[PDB]
Amino acid sequence: MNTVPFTSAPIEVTIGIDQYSFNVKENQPFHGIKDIPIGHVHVIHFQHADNSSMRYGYWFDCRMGNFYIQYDPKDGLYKMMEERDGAKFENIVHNFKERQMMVSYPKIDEDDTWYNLTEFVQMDKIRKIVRKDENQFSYVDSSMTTVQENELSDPAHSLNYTVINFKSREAIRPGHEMEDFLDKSYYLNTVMLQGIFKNSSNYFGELQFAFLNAMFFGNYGSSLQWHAMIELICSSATVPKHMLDKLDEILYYQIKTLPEQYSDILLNERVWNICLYSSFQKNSLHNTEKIMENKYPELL
Amino acid sequence: GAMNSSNYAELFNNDIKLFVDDTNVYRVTVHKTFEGNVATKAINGCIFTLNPKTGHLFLKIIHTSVWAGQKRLSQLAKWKTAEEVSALVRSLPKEEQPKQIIVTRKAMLDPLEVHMLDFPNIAIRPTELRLPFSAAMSIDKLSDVVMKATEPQMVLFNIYDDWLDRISSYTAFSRLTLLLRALKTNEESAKMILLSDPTITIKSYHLWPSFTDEQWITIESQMRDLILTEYGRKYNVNISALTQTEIKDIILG
Repeated sequence: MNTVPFTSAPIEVTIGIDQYSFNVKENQPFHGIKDIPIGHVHVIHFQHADNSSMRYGYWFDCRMGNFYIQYDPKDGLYKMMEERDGAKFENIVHNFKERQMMVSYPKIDEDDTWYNLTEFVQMDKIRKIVRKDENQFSYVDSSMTTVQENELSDPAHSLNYTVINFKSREAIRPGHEMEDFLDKSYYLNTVMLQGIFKNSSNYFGELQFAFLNAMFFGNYGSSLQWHAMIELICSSATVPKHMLDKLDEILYYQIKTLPEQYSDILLNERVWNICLYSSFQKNSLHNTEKIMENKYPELL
Repeated sequence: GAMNSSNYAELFNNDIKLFVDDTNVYRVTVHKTFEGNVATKAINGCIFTLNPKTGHLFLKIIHTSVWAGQKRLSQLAKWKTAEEVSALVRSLPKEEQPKQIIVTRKAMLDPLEVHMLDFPNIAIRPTELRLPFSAAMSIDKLSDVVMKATEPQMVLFNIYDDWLDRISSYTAFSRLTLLLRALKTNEESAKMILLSDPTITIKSYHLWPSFTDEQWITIESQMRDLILTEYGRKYNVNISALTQTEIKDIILG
């Protein structure tokens, strides 16, 4: 069970770890998060009490190094850093644990929610979407734009999601205009699955990563990407049975986890109505259609 | 963005543009079958592709053979229209290719955008204008070439005949839209107004009669009267009580 110690908490902040959150007071003896489950990516995230515009976090995997958080009073944020000295780190974590200065990652034994949201999400794929190769963890915030948003500015601070555009030459074969526009199977299966992602696992990993960035940071470009990847599947007449069954599971847990109070900003009426009620896959997403109809019937 | 009364004058500037009307592409007669079900029979159609500045009409005749063994014909018709417009553009020398294509129906936007991806600098636009181009098949010579076609055919016309020798393209378009609006509202009455002086004929190389400037003013007035009379007959409105402002509004409107 891994640990992300904190040097201190000099500013009042709401700290998120995965789907969990807790309030830390200015100069409270908070020194980090212990018992973090090995085997999954994690996200530690921040919203400052004095400025809710400061919404940002770090994707990391404790198998890839020893990470800690230290407040930077110059840049005014909680930064993640890697500690290279294994023995120094182990000694710091042991002292804070002994003085019980750490919150425990509060996982219920029955509860597969985080696995279910991150099943296909890999740290190596995150680092290709979020490019900062000198660090093993990836910084995301609420204002970061996508490569596609920047096409329609700073390329170093962008989310490199795979560009999906239904009215692009990539999406439409010359001579198959109507066919390829009305049935996106060629774009899904040849261009995106075989061509770019290589397999459905990498496609779902990006879809799941986009959703989580949308939910945890309110990142608008991420929300656009999540919807575009759902719509590309739902708008394809020919999709492997295993992909549709898995998509149904992915979306069910995403909709289950979404706070009701954010449904109006994080869910696109057009895409969901189309996917569930008009698309080729309108009858393929049983679990997702049931939770959406019972939780968000107004949207539909 | 959208073509409105925002600026109508953009139609007559020196940027090559075409209107595309797909109304007459997919045309059917609905009939009873022997078992008393209903069936359609397609008839020949046309794409109406018009340069409003020059009067150049690229009439692509849609032969019924196009539909054979196809499903969802009203959807396919939009895509076949877009295919044929994109083929026309590619057939024109670069200096004749339009800068903008205006579709008369918003349903043509995605099909034409998708067929023209190769032409990112050609703007595809809707219009707020209610244009009476559906009435094109009320022009006898255009109806004739469509209904006689035994195969796909493109025929080039000038829909303004020789009017641009005497009038601006703004005025020529205003005359064309008034004629077509009248033909659309009351075809028989419009044809009677156009053809009831045997002394004024249609040249072999023209679509409309050879009216003098004074005769065009009289014809234009009779067309306005027709549209006003039909608006009266339709809505149960005494058109006697209408002012020139009231009348102006109803015809434009």
